[PDB]
Order: sequence, then structure tokens, then C-alpha cells
Amino acid sequence: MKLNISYPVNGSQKTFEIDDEHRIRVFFDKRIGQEVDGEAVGDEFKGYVFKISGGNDKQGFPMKQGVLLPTRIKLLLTKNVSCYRPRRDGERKRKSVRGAIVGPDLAVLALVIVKKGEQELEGLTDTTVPKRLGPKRANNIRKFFGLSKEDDVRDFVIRREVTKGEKTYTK
Amino acid sequence: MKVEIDSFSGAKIYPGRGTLFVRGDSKIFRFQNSKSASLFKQRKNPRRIAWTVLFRKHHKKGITEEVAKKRSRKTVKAQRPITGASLDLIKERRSLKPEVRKANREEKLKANKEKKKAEKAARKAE
RNA sequence: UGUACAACGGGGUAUUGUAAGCAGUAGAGUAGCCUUGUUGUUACGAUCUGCUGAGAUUAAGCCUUUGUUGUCUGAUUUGU
RNA sequence: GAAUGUUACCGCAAUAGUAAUUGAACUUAGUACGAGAGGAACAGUUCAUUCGGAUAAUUGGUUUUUGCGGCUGUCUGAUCAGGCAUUGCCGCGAAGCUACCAUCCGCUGGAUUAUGGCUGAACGCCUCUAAGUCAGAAUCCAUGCUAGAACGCGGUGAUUUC
RNA sequence: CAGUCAAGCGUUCAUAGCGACAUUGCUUUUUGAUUCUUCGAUGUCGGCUCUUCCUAUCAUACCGAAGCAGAAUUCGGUAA
RNA sequence: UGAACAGCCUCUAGUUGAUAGAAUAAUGUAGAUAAGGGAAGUCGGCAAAAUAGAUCCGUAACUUCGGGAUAAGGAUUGGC
RNA sequence: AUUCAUAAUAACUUUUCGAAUCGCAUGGCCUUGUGCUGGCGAUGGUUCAUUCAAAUUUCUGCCCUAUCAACUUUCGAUGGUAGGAUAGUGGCCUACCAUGGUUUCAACGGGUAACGGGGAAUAAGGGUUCGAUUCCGGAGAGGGAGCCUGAGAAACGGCUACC
RNA sequence: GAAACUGCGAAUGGCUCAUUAAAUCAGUUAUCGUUUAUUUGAUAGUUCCUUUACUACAUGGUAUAACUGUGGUAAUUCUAGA
Repeated sequence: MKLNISYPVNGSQKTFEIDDEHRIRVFFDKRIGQEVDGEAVGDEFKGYVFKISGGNDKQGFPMKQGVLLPTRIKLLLTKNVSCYRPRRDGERKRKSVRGAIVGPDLAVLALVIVKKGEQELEGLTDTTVPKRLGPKRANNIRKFFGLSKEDDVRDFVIRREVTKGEKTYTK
Repeated sequence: MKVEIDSFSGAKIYPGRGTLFVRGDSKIFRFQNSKSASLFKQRKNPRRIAWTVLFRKHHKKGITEEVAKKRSRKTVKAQRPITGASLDLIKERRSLKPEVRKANREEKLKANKEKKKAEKAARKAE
């Protein structure tokens, strides 16, 4: 099986090809939002605790929230909802999914960390991806920094230097 | 192996124990026992049958599953820079914000500038 | 006269489907009360809900008992 | 089931009975063979047909558990709880019985036939035969399985007292 | 039902396979013929059920021959 | 109860008679149910099942015009 | 021709609109302040009217058939009252009520190699026949049903199901 | 200045004539019985709601896409996770 684990503060993410079939039998019959023990799955993950975010089973059909079963279903989905993007306004659509219970049918299980255990993880905690963008709005910058109502966000602006050739500029 | 759930009673069906039914519409039902099977053939409603899990959960009996939703009593705790602002100098200028005579003097400069602007504009208009 | 036996009791396991009794600001409503409410009260009224996966039955050819109460020398025959 | 000295236990095994049967599929192989057309086989594997012998975990059936619930009519002043209705009727229904309607199992060695042969004369050759001799079948007999001679047997234990 | 013989058929060749004309036998599952028993009664067709037996073997086991390349087929033997 | 001196229960009156007791093997007699299929059984759907009351709806051919006709075939039915 | 337009009293609203939008140009007063004012536009925005539409609607008019004369109303057929729905009237639908309504002046039913019309061939006149078919109005997207989005679809080169 | 968010439009066009015989349609009326985006012409002094601190108006809050990357199906204009 695979565990697509993520650490959201570091913004990091990695897949882990898991075996120890019984240390994933623990994951069996589990819902979304629930948090089980890193040590229980793996002493390499000793002390850690994750949260079962979701996952794709075979045939790539994701895990959807709220349905409360492991078996697959055909839902007449609509906008503002996971597992369907509408290619037109108004289009509802019947699509197949898998539900919010964990079992062998799954192939990749998506996890998020809420607490960092005692040891350190190679591709999640030792690393941290930066914030790709800076806040583009005045007050968002202003409150992000904690300056004032009048501290000139215009000069607190972000400047991201890049070189076209040798001419360089922050754009 | 796996264990499953009676359509009617909603009970674990250990392997072999029990019957299975496949309606013409390809709906696969499972029954732990001929009791459930016979009721199903009678077209009964388990939500009305009392000993069933559906009635149990519809009348809210044995409700030890749900507890509450947790809440954190704090903030995000990141007054960080925006990757192009040098957070040290950012906090330094945030602290220089009070005692605002600097921005006030810049305003006074641009203010006398607007004075002279209207003056010279009227001069050019004349 | 015993890790003895038996009848009851208990526990378990199974079957069934939520006992009677009480209560209800539940109840189609119909009549009568008046301080005519805002649950108004009263008589009747299937049925519903809570106590209640409650109650009942459970070896008679189910299992098990630290329990209780008892029982435990009557007859006949047999020889290389 | 008398009788064998009594009684109990463990055994032998004469004799009799006997059972397992057939097919398909994959593979061998689109190979061999065949000009082409078409088209094999032995071994191996998985399955089934027929028959048999058991068993009841599962499923199904059966239900006087007259166990639980409900239903009609009527009787017990009403309720509670019950009687009668040739087991009143329905639904569930354990246990037990039971089903190719369910499941499990169904042995390997020898002598042989037919047939093909080895050496080999008669018949100075030759010949499977005449003496001798090899392999060989759903055959035959044993292994195995069933009963155990009630006049077939053995081993062992204890064998009565005032 | 099975043999002897072999004019002929079988492209040519009587016998791989068939085998007219002639002929020797077998069986009692037919149908006759007979009337021994049975007319002071042997319950009278078939089917159903169920066992057992014969083999003149339809299939299956092993084999031989072919006008058997292979497949398919035919003839024949031990075999019920 | 119900269309009903039907069937079923009861009152008055009358009976409690018919050898009995113990167990519950086969085969029977009488009664019943049976998964999937549905007369393949058999001389032949023999026997058994299914249908069944009432209200409403609808109703073929053929006809001696009277009928066929409860045609067929469908729906509903409790309690308060 | 109105209970019209429109105005006011009294309240209702889970609360509607009343510019936090954008490009150019930068203009003027001095109370010398980033004070105050200012232009040409785009976008959107409540109401009314307009325009392109849309839906309903009055009178008249349609081929052959009586080997189709009674048709409609169970469970809407005709009307009325009240209400619901509609964007809106109204059996459009329901509750209740009266039992009516169409018919030989051919109802109703059947058939149509029938979409209709503007028009085409053909002729002295009269006329007969055709007209799917370039323009107009309708219907449909394989048959049916449903519906979201939207001002506008019962959309199909959009969704849902069944066939 | 791709992609993406957003706003428009995708209900026009085009094709066929299956349907349909008071139905469509044609002329002819009405909406004093209705919707109408869009255009076009006009049109929001009155929005502090214990209306005094209850509230920045040189102006307020929230994602979320695109993207970063983890990726999952044999396949889909398939899509989740951070």
C-alpha cells in the first residue's frame, strides 16, 4: 500500500510504500479526520500521530467525506464538492467514488501530521518548502507583519529577484 | 479475509456463515440469517423493526460514538515576513511606526509641495 | 461418603422481539367545565414514546457451577 | 441366547463378502503425420459423470421446543393472564433428523489371459514352444475394507469361609 | 446366430472387407407342430419396482489385421 | 360471530361412556409442510394444491336473444 | 371605460437598491494641509418607459371518411364559489356545489405516400393538381420522462434514469 | 502576456419534416391578464439602527483557483491529498 503523508507547516509531502500488513490492518476500518498512532504503524514513525485525510483506491476513485462506508457508490455530484469539477455551469453529474471508511480496497492513503513525534523524518520534517507566494493585498500584508493601519505596505512590499539575462529585477 | 454487514440487521458476516442475494438490478444483499432473509422477502422496514441497528441508531440508542469537536485556544502564531521584506527590519519599522513624526514630515513636505503645486499651476495658467 | 451423584437456584450460550405496571406539555378527536386557557381543566379514546435489545423460554439428548437441599447395603445366582 | 470351571478385558483370523466407474478441459501441440485439406498420442495438472460410505461446521428443509410475538371468533364482570377452535392461523424458530439441495473420503503389489517376444531344436536352416523364459489388461489373487466360526483358538486379571 | 467352399465385387487382386449359387451346425429370446403334466383352478399382457445370471461385447481396459498417412472408421481376440 | 336452526365458542339440561399402563423402531392409517424446477410422473394432472366471502370495476366468441356470466380478469377489506 | 397613473396615513420584510470597481489625464483654491476641490471615460446598478423578443388570446378558414351516430363526465367532462400554483388570467389543480356541454349546419372515431403558409405547373374565364423542399411560423435531436444553470431551454454538438 | 478565476454568450445558426387534421398555420384582435437579459432615455441628499462610542470610510474580512509539489487509475476534459 502507499501512504501519501504531509506535514502542512513545513508544507512537505512524501509517499511511503508500506507493508507490515497488520500494521496497516490497524488503519483498516477508519474514517476521515481520525488520528491514529505513528508508532502503531511504524517505529520509524514512533511518537508521531497523523490524521487520515483520505485516499485513492484502485481505479483512482478517491475517498469522499460524509458517506460513511468503504464500498463504492455513484453520486449525483454538483459544484462546491470534492471529486468533481464541472466543465459547465449548472452541470450536475453522476460519478463513482469510494467512501469514508478504510480498507484493503485502498491503494494510496493521504495523511496529514498534527504532532511531531520524538524522532525526525527524512523528507517531511528535516525539510520545509517555502511559501511560494507573498500576500498580494495591503491589509493582508499589514496584519501578517503586525505593523499598524498606516505603516506603508507599499514599502513593506515583497521583492522577488529574478534574472532574465544579466538584467535582474524583482517584478 | 473480510467481514461484512447484513443489509437488514447490519451484522458482521463471518465467511460462509449466511446467505447472499443478487437482485435483477445487480444489487448484492447479504444476510446473516434466514430471519433477516425472510423479512427482506416480506419487504419489511428495519427502521421499524426494533432489534435492528437502523432502529437503534434512528432512535438514538447506544450513542457512545460521537463526543464533540475540539477547539484550539490560541492564534496561528506567525507574524512572519512575506519572503521579500526582511522580518527583522519589518518589525523594526513597525516599532518605528509609533512616534510617526517621520511620516508626518513626509506629509508636510508633500503638503507644502501641493501648496506650491497649485501656486505654480495658477502661474502657468496666467 | 467422594476433584461422588441427583433435584432446584445462579452464570453463560442461544431463540424471540422490547413484558406487565407507571408516567407522558404524544395522541385522530367527540362531548362537558369554567376564572375561556394559551399544557386550561375533566370523561372516553386505537395507538405512540421512556423506564425496555426489555421481558419470557433456555436440555428435556446445550455448557458450566467455590451455591442450597438431599441420596448412597434391596434381591438373586455362580466353582477349576 | 443355554452349554462348555465362573466372570471381566485384550486379541488372533478360518471362512464368506468386496467397488470404485467413465468423461472433459489446459498442456504435450495446431506439434507429429499429411502435397494440401485437416489433424494425433503417452506422461503431467485441474475438474466433472455414475456408484458408494460416512457427517451435520455452513446453507436449505422439517418444527408439538405448542419456545417468543401477533391475529380471528368465543368463554372466564373488565384489565392482567388464560381455555376451547381434532396441533385454531400466521411470522420467526433453536436442538435433533436430513439433502448430490450441503460437505468430506473412496489403497497398492503379485501371478496371468489375449498379444508381442528371448534363446531354441524337431526339420543339421528356420521358427515365441515342444522343454525353459520376458513384459503384459477394467482380468485373477493378495494388500486394504466389512462380519468374526454363536460346537475355531490364544493371552491376561480376579477367582467367594466363618 | 455361426461356420465350410469360393463364382464374382473390390481401379488392377477371390479372401483387407463383402461373399451369390450349394452345404454343415448351433440356440430356444419368436411362431408353429405335439398334447406328457395341470380343468375338486399353478391368479392371465404390459408397465413400475428390484435383484441376479448368460454373452452371440454397444461402450470402457489391453492387443492383432486393413484398400489404417494422421483423424475418423471397419474386422477380429482375451474379456460380462 | 356471521347472509345463515352453516362452521366455531358458550348458557339451561345431559354425559364424561368406548380395556388400561409404559415407551415412541420399522411398515402402515389419518393429518400436514417442504428449497430450485413445475406433470419431465402416469393409461390418464389420479390424488393434493392453488382460487374462494362481500363491495367496486370490467367482461369474448356463440346464441333458440332468454343466456353464456361469479365469464375471463383486476383493485379494496382491520382498529379507533 | 378601472379598485388606472400617482399621492398619504399604519405596520409588515427572514431585508431589497442606495458604487469599498477600473483606464486615462492630471486641472484649480488657498484656511500652505499628501488639506480641499476637478475632467474624458469603461463597468455595474433600484424603478419607469422604450426596443429585439416571449407566452397566452378574439372572429374566419383545413384533405377523405357515416362499412363510424351518438360523444364527453368513473379518477374534470360544462359552469360557479373559495383556495392553491403561475411571471400572469383561467379546471391549470384541488375542496364543495348545480348537472350539465357538442351533435345531420356530420359532433365523436378512423385514415392521410398531411407539418402549415408565402408559393409552383397549367389554363380564355371558371378551375384542377402540387407545395418536405432557399422566406415566415411550428415540431424534433434515437423514443420517452425529468431537471439544473440561466433573462431566455424542458437545451440534447447540457446533465439523470429507463428502453 | 499562456494558463486560471471572473463576466458574457453557448437558447441564435444549421439539419430534417417523424409528429400534428380546429391542432399547427394565415390573416385578424387583446394583455384593463403577464415576463423581458440586452441596448436606448430618464432615475437612488434620507444606509451611524439604546439611531453617544454600539462602527476604518484617505476604506474592511474570507478564501480559492491558476501555480508548487505528493500523487492514485488500464482507460476518462478521471481526480484526491498538502
